[PDB]
Amino acid sequence: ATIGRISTGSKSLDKLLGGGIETQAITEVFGEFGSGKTQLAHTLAVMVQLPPEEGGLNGSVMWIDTENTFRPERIREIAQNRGLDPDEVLKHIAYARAFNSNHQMLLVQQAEDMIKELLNTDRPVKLLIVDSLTSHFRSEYIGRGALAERQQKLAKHLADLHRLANLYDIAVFVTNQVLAHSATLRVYLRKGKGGKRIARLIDAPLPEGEAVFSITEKGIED
Amino acid sequence: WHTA
Repeated sequence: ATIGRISTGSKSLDKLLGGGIETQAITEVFGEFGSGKTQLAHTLAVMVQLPPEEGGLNGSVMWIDTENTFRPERIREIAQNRGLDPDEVLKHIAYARAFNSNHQMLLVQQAEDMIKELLNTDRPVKLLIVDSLTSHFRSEYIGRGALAERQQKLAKHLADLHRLANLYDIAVFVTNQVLAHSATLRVYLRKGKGGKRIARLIDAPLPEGEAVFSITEKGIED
Repeated sequence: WHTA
């Protein structure tokens, strides 16, 4: 299967990404508390629902929340301001709150059923969000000996996500609040002066440079 | 899992 690419809403960030975030891949956004990781996730949950000529994939969404940060009214606002129906957009997002890291791991395995269910409909699942990917593992696996044990369980969780991305042609997008890392692509996000947000690719020897965008009623835009 |  040819790769699909989901626009972020930022044409500069889309250029860094070669067109958008890719299916058959795990994209990690990481940065300090407050840098906009969850806003980028909200914006992507709408953009994927657009038709391809508008940067989407006519796709459904599955969202795993670990910090109670998902906001349906934010989804509806972004949808409305980009020309889509707010309730229809909300309807095509499946939502789960992970109670702990072990619940988080079972929810990903359980997601394969709905993915198969929607696969050959007109709105197959095209985006799987995990926000936050690491917060539960950080609180549960801590102290002497936890570095190896935590990285092992996290590697298996990420392996499960890679398999779903590749088997079913899905883009996986994960956040991490800031060690080896397993994601396909890592994006560093930070706040700038004057309400700007700045993104940069990490340890990706393609495009060099930084994208600068704002958080708006459309989600994000340059 | 539930609908948003």
